[PDB]
Amino acid sequence: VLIYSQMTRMIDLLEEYMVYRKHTYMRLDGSSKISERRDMVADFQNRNDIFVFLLSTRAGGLGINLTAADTVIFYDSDWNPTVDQQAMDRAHRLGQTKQVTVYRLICKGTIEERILQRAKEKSEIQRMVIS
Amino acid sequence: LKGYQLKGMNWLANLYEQGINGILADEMGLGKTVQSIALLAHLAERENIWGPFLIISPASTLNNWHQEFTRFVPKFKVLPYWGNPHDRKVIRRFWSAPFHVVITSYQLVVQDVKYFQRVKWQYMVLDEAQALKSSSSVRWKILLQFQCRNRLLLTGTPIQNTMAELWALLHFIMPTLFDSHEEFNEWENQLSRLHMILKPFMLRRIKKDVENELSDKIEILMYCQLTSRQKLLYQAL
Amino acid sequence: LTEEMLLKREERARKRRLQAARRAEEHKN
Ligand SMILES: Nc1ncnc2c1ncn2[C@@H]1O[C@H](COP(=O)(O)OP(=O)(O)O)[C@@H](O)[C@H]1O
Repeated sequence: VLIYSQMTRMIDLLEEYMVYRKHTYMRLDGSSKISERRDMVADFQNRNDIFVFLLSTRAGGLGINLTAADTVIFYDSDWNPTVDQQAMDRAHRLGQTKQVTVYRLICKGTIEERILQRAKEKSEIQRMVIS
Repeated sequence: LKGYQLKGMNWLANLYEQGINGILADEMGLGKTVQSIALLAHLAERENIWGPFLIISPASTLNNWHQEFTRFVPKFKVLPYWGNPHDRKVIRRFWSAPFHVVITSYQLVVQDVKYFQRVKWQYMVLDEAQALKSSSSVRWKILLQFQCRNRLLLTGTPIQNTMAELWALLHFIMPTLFDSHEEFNEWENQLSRLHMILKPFMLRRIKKDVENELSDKIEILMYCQLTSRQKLLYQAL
Repeated sequence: LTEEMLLKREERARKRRLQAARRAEEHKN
């Protein structure tokens, strides 16, 4: 599984949780070095153990090609779509041989439904300019 | 390689000889590196052995680029420009041959302008290319100025925002053909004008035109009941 | 008496590509 979040502070909370429940996990905030990104990626591919990967949509994901993921979770959504669409497809790609499932986590009546409504309104505008 | 990639490669070769810049705007996962690494093998006329290609990209992609050349087309040697200032300098100085292709972070190309500009990068790849979607960016203001012949954009999803951001990508592809972002409103029927502008220099897919045997996503909107401590703080806000 | 730079030139020339290639293989992982 991949987990995406938009606050490095929330990736710290998610790390403290995945440490605590003894999951095995690995993280790539925008503070990680290029050599570290290449290490974490090549260790999430090729290996049977690491259960979960922690990412940001605007740094951790960019063209990073995690074909070893079976599933994707959004702990956050951006005010623009496309970043989420890329974030899914950084797992959902021709190098897989598998079923794909994607999850978004949202709180009713809060503020995240405005983000989803702007994301839907934008996604509808964004379809017609392509097809 | 595969048929849609090979069509994209003859399309690329046609635009390359015609002197036309363009977008390989195929869906994410259909394979824009594999659909463009073959340029060095297909454009075989030694131009690409006498002078360099270069790749402009976001830092995380410096993973696969320096790997993929070595397994898809190892005929062409590669020298990335990332890591410490002194270490990248010790790689770079001797470009003043092994330099068939060079791979780069946007946040390095936006700084080291002179030291890229002094070398004649013949043909350009620019990658995860939504990064150039604003003309207010110091990236866009700088990246217009490198004297390459052909510019190729690898948009993981093209375009898809407000009209100034359409203009910002388009006016990087063509420095001519377009007058202003204010007038470009006129360049239902305006969608057909955008399509007839884009058709000769952007490719398209939808994954089902390639992926006969790979799954569609199941996508779950999972709602959550926020807790007591959340309601207390949310109500206080 | 005049070719004497060559035995200095070669020692630097072999260093250039070696150190650039060494750094370009810190880029392995
Ligand atoms: N024949 C192939 N063999 C292996 N991988 C391939 C092949 N054709 C395409 N790919 C995949 O396509 C992607 C290369 O293009 P890339 O820029 O990384 O993806 P994208 O199209 O999403 O922007 C990689 O995931 C690569 O593994």
